[PDB]
Amino acid sequence: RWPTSKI
Amino acid sequence: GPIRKVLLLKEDHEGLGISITGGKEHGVPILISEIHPGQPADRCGGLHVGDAILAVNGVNLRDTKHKEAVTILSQQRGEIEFEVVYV
Repeated sequence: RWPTSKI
Repeated sequence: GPIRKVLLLKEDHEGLGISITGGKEHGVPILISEIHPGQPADRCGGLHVGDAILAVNGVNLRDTKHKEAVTILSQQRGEIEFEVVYV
């Protein structure tokens, strides 16, 4: 439901 | 838990070594969902899955949208100070 970003 | 200040050191050829989720548009903080083994956040020692990132290098992230936080976090270089809290 929430986005995930690899940073 | 207590608010903590954590220092992270990273070269320019690497990322931070974390995955983040959440953001203001979802009604939750910027949250660390992964710490990638051997990358700078892991190596720093003080950042953990479940931590909310409250600020980075004095930039408040408490009311930031997900992609705003990505831009802000990815811009930081070198010696990077995090303010975090585990709830």
